[PDB]
Amino acid sequence: PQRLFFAIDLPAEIREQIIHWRATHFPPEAGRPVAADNLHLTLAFLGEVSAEKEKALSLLAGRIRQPGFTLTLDDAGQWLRSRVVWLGMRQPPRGLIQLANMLRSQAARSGCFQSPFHPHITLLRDASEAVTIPPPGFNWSYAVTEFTLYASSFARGRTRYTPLKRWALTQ
Repeated sequence: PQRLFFAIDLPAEIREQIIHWRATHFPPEAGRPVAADNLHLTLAFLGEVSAEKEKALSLLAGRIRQPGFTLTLDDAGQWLRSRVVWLGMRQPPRGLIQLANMLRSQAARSGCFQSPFHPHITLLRDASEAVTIPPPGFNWSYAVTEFTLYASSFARGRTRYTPLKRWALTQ
Protein backbone atom coordinates (compact mmCIF):
# COMPACT_ATOMS: atom_id res chain seq x y z
CA PRO A 1 0.00 0.00 0.00
CA GLN A 2 1.66 3.20 -1.20
CA ARG A 3 1.15 6.97 -1.41
CA LEU A 4 0.75 7.55 -5.17
CA PHE A 5 0.31 10.47 -7.59
CA PHE A 6 0.51 11.23 -11.30
CA ALA A 7 2.78 14.10 -12.29
CA ILE A 8 4.54 15.89 -15.10
CA ASP A 9 8.33 16.34 -14.95
CA LEU A 10 10.71 19.10 -16.01
CA PRO A 11 13.78 18.75 -18.27
CA ALA A 12 17.03 18.95 -16.31
CA GLU A 13 17.95 22.17 -18.08
CA ILE A 14 14.79 23.93 -16.89
CA ARG A 15 15.13 22.51 -13.37
CA GLU A 16 18.64 23.96 -13.18
CA GLN A 17 17.46 27.42 -14.20
CA ILE A 18 14.61 27.25 -11.68
CA ILE A 19 16.89 26.50 -8.75
CA HIS A 20 19.43 29.17 -9.79
CA TRP A 21 16.53 31.63 -9.99
CA ARG A 22 15.17 30.47 -6.65
CA ALA A 23 18.56 30.91 -4.95
CA THR A 24 18.91 34.36 -6.54
CA HIS A 25 15.52 35.67 -5.41
CA PHE A 26 14.74 33.98 -2.10
CA PRO A 27 17.03 34.06 0.96
CA PRO A 28 17.29 30.87 3.08
CA GLU A 29 14.70 32.26 5.54
CA ALA A 30 12.06 32.48 2.79
CA GLY A 31 11.35 28.76 3.16
CA ARG A 32 12.66 25.22 2.70
CA PRO A 33 13.79 24.56 -0.87
CA VAL A 34 12.40 21.60 -2.77
CA ALA A 35 15.33 19.55 -4.11
CA ALA A 36 15.87 20.18 -7.81
CA ASP A 37 15.22 16.57 -8.78
CA ASN A 38 11.96 16.70 -6.85
CA LEU A 39 10.49 19.62 -8.79
CA HIS A 40 7.31 18.49 -10.54
CA LEU A 41 3.75 19.37 -11.47
CA THR A 42 1.18 17.10 -9.86
CA LEU A 43 -1.74 16.05 -12.04
CA ALA A 44 -3.65 13.95 -9.51
CA PHE A 45 -2.91 12.90 -5.96
CA LEU A 46 -4.23 9.45 -5.13
CA GLY A 47 -3.39 9.11 -1.44
CA GLU A 48 -2.63 5.64 -0.07
CA VAL A 49 -3.47 3.03 -2.68
CA SER A 50 -3.56 -0.78 -2.49
CA ALA A 51 -1.67 -2.87 -5.03
CA GLU A 52 -5.01 -3.89 -6.56
CA LYS A 53 -6.31 -0.32 -6.88
CA GLU A 54 -2.96 0.77 -8.29
CA LYS A 55 -3.22 -1.85 -11.02
CA ALA A 56 -6.75 -0.70 -11.84
CA LEU A 57 -5.87 3.03 -11.93
CA SER A 58 -2.82 2.28 -14.07
CA LEU A 59 -4.99 0.42 -16.58
CA LEU A 60 -7.28 3.46 -16.74
CA ALA A 61 -4.30 5.80 -17.22
CA GLY A 62 -3.28 3.64 -20.17
CA ARG A 63 -6.57 4.53 -21.88
CA ILE A 64 -5.53 8.15 -22.16
CA ARG A 65 -4.72 9.32 -25.68
CA GLN A 66 -3.60 12.91 -25.14
CA PRO A 67 -1.51 14.88 -27.62
CA GLY A 68 1.82 16.29 -26.46
CA PHE A 69 1.70 19.96 -25.47
CA THR A 70 4.01 22.81 -24.66
CA LEU A 71 4.29 24.13 -21.15
CA THR A 72 5.53 27.70 -20.65
CA LEU A 73 6.08 28.86 -17.08
CA ASP A 74 5.06 32.53 -16.99
CA ASP A 75 3.71 32.92 -13.47
CA ALA A 76 4.80 32.57 -9.84
CA GLY A 77 3.17 33.17 -6.50
CA GLN A 78 2.72 32.15 -2.90
CA TRP A 79 -0.12 30.38 -1.10
CA LEU A 80 0.16 31.33 2.55
CA ARG A 81 -2.35 28.78 3.87
CA SER A 82 -0.34 25.75 2.69
CA ARG A 83 2.79 27.88 3.07
CA VAL A 84 4.23 27.23 -0.39
CA VAL A 85 5.85 29.33 -3.09
CA TRP A 86 5.24 27.96 -6.58
CA LEU A 87 5.70 28.43 -10.31
CA GLY A 88 2.72 28.28 -12.62
CA MET A 89 0.98 29.42 -15.77
CA ARG A 90 -1.39 32.32 -16.31
CA GLN A 91 -3.35 30.27 -18.87
CA PRO A 92 -2.49 26.56 -18.53
CA PRO A 93 -2.50 24.68 -21.88
CA ARG A 94 -5.81 22.97 -22.72
CA GLY A 95 -3.93 19.66 -23.01
CA LEU A 96 -2.72 19.92 -19.42
CA ILE A 97 -6.16 20.66 -18.02
CA GLN A 98 -7.66 17.83 -20.09
CA LEU A 99 -5.06 15.31 -18.91
CA ALA A 100 -5.39 16.30 -15.26
CA ASN A 101 -9.18 16.26 -15.44
CA MET A 102 -9.17 12.75 -16.92
CA LEU A 103 -6.83 11.38 -14.27
CA ARG A 104 -8.73 13.08 -11.44
CA SER A 105 -12.00 11.72 -12.79
CA GLN A 106 -10.55 8.21 -13.08
CA ALA A 107 -9.25 8.57 -9.52
CA ALA A 108 -12.61 9.86 -8.25
CA ARG A 109 -14.50 7.02 -9.93
CA SER A 110 -12.16 4.63 -8.14
CA GLY A 111 -12.73 6.07 -4.67
CA CYS A 112 -9.66 8.29 -4.40
CA PHE A 113 -10.98 11.51 -2.85
CA GLN A 114 -10.38 14.72 -4.81
CA SER A 115 -12.39 17.91 -4.30
CA PRO A 116 -10.45 22.18 -8.42
CA PHE A 117 -7.17 21.71 -10.33
CA HIS A 118 -4.59 24.48 -9.88
CA PRO A 119 -1.49 23.26 -11.77
CA HIS A 120 1.69 24.46 -10.08
CA ILE A 121 5.27 23.53 -9.32
CA THR A 122 6.20 24.03 -5.68
CA LEU A 123 9.65 25.59 -5.18
CA LEU A 124 9.61 26.20 -1.41
CA ARG A 125 7.76 24.59 1.47
CA ASP A 126 7.21 25.99 4.98
CA ALA A 127 7.19 29.46 3.50
CA SER A 128 5.27 31.08 6.36
CA GLU A 129 6.07 34.72 5.57
CA ALA A 130 4.90 36.72 2.58
CA VAL A 131 7.84 37.27 0.23
CA THR A 132 8.36 39.40 -2.87
CA ILE A 133 7.42 37.31 -5.90
CA PRO A 134 9.44 38.12 -9.02
CA PRO A 135 8.36 36.95 -12.45
CA PRO A 136 9.89 33.61 -13.43
CA GLY A 137 13.01 33.53 -15.60
CA PHE A 138 12.93 33.96 -19.39
CA ASN A 139 11.90 31.13 -21.77
CA TRP A 140 11.07 28.40 -19.26
CA SER A 141 9.19 26.52 -21.92
CA TYR A 142 9.31 22.88 -22.99
CA ALA A 143 7.43 20.05 -24.65
CA VAL A 144 5.62 17.62 -22.38
CA THR A 145 6.04 14.12 -23.85
CA GLU A 146 4.64 11.83 -21.14
CA PHE A 147 3.23 11.65 -17.62
CA THR A 148 4.32 9.45 -14.74
CA LEU A 149 2.89 7.56 -11.79
CA TYR A 150 5.05 8.11 -8.72
CA ALA A 151 5.18 6.51 -5.29
CA SER A 152 5.99 8.96 -2.49
CA SER A 153 7.76 7.84 0.71
CA PHE A 154 9.19 9.73 3.68
CA ALA A 155 12.42 8.77 5.44
CA ARG A 156 14.19 10.24 7.03
CA GLY A 157 12.96 13.80 7.33
CA ARG A 158 13.03 13.68 3.53
CA THR A 159 10.38 13.02 0.89
CA ARG A 160 11.43 10.57 -1.81
CA TYR A 161 9.67 10.02 -5.14
CA THR A 162 9.96 6.73 -7.08
CA PRO A 163 8.71 6.55 -10.67
CA LEU A 164 6.51 3.50 -11.18
CA LYS A 165 5.09 3.78 -14.69
CA ARG A 166 5.20 6.28 -17.54
CA TRP A 167 2.75 6.87 -20.39
CA ALA A 168 3.67 8.73 -23.57
CA LEU A 169 1.48 11.50 -24.93
CA THR A 170 0.73 11.21 -28.65
CA GLN A 171 2.25 13.36 -31.38
